Amino acid sequence: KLPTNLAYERSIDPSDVCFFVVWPDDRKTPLTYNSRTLLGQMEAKSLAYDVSGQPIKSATAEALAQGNPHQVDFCHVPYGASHIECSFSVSFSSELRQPYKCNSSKVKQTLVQLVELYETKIGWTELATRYLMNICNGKWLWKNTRKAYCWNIVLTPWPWNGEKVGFEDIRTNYTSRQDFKNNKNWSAIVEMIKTAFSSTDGLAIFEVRATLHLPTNAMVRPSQVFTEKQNSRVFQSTTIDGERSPILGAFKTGAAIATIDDWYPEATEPLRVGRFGVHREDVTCYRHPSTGKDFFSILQQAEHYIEVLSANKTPAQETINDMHFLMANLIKGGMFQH
Amino acid sequence: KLPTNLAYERSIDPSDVCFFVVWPDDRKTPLTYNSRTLLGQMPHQVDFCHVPYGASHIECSFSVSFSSELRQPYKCNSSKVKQTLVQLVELYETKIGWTELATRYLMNICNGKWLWKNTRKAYCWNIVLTPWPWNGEKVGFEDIRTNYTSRQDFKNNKNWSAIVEMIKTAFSSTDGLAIFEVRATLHLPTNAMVRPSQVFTEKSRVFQSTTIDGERSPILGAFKTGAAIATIDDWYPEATEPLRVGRFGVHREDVTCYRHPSTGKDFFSILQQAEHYIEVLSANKTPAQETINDMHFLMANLIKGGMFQH
RNA sequence: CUGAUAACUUACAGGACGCUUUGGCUUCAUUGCUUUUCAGGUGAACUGCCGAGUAGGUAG
Repeated sequence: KLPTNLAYERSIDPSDVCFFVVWPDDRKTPLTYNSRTLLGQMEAKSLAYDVSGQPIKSATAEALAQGNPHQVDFCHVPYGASHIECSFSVSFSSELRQPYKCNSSKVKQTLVQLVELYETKIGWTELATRYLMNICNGKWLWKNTRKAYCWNIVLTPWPWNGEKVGFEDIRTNYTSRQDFKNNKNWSAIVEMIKTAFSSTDGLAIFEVRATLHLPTNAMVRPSQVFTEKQNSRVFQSTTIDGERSPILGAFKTGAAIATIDDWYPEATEPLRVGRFGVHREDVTCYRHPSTGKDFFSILQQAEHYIEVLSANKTPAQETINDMHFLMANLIKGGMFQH
Repeated sequence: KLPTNLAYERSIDPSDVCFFVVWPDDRKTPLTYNSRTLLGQMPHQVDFCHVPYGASHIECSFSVSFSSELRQPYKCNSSKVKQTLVQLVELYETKIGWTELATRYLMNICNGKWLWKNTRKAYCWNIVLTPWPWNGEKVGFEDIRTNYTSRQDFKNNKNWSAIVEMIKTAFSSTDGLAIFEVRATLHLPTNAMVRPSQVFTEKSRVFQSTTIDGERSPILGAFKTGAAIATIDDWYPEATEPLRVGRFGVHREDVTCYRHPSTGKDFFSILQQAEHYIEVLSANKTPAQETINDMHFLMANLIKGGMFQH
């Protein structure tokens, strides 16, 4: 197992989220940020605490009232704007059927068999309804939904032949899973992701457009550059009409529409689907190779999971919930080679 | 204690204080300032922002947002101090509720403390704040020089028992929110000096400005209007005045810092006495000398908090 | 107070004739940088007059 050259190409390909300001004239301009320098006070722990005593008289009372400057990128909604409009395009494809490189046709046919068995027995509706719920509730705006009056999402699917799928105010209406399952906006766009994951050479391109009603001079929070190492908080930016504008990133909004993993030892909230179920806030990673629930301890028993998908009936504790994680990692994956 | 990764996110999100000049015709124009650059014979830029002649009055507009981002820490690192702080917050909420901090945070929003020096040589200034979510009219205030002065003047019938709740139910309830749209009308005299916020100039009086309708207007800061409504701290050894709720309690105009770790009242001697302050809030009775005064500061600093690392 | 004391190496010069380096080529899988911020004109360079004046001059 793990045959020294095993790679997968991803199945969900998002794009950058371009911010626009729409005025009461119903005309659009690119949202522009600026780099302002501000005077903070010395509030860091280890400017007046070595470990963990008290320092010499270099941290005196007169020397802790010396305001330290930062130069940070500030972006806000301009005065007299109607609302903010955020646009990106996501594409669901069928690149999880066959591995990209396999090296040995004993584990290749195993993985193609395993995906076909998962397709037939417990279908794509679970992962489709989870992946599409993170697009249609404005999860890819990350923090711009906190302290916003109301935000609406209009998405244009393809191939489509009808009206634009529109989810109105997504705080009162579309809270839980059952709110999403109404007539013209669920039955027909969950199918076309099932027929884009299960059908060979399948494709489903959605163009998503969200309208944010923020308060007066409200702070807009885009994605920041890494700064391979004064200037902390430098925003990622691209040029629209000869004006630089903040972008929110391509890879950040892939890590938004793929926060679905709540199948991990206990359960609290969805994590980003990794191998070692890493949590960002609580810096400790769950699904560690000790507990034996990581992707590599699961995939080593892939040939076991076919024996359970023979006939009636597969139990929904560590067969369905672990295969969900297996398929959720094949959709993202590359590469398991070692 | 201090587990090498303990950051919080701010609860109170203020916005830029946009100036507008209103005329006798009842139309609003952006306020404009000139820049006198000196050109010595063979850059020194000095700005002046005065109210123009024949103007009826001035209008200052900003939007403040009370959120519920003080319950859970942003990055905790260890799950031993996590339940400590969360327990300490809910015990504080249970024993001595958010009414006091809510009042202290709303009093210096509803009396024009965020204008800083525009209240100086001002006849009258009226504040109209629109809260959200709300079901009625605009909560409007009268002349704030004679009417609203002490705590008891603010505690009138239809304008205090309804907007302290929605701040109390913001800090308590998970993903709780309260967005106040504040508009203040300054009745300044003929050619009165308006004092906005100035830029750093790392090395004389260049103003901080943004573009409205294609012309530059002064702004009165984004952080100069959050550092005004968070002038609460008067729980430091003796008592003089409301300070900025900092870690080491730094006074700005006077250069020294009261509440300094030699005294042992800063937000590191108090944060490391958490295990004590869960024991004290168990049963009757908590004294208002060195417990409630410390817990108030602890929570006042947890609202501003980030980032506590060492 | 020196292997001490003393010391002219110099004239002249033609490297030239000739030259094909060439054939072929897939770098490609996966990706959250984020948390928090006061730059500070003490009152102070005024009030008039002439001028059609966002021009230009003037007294105190």
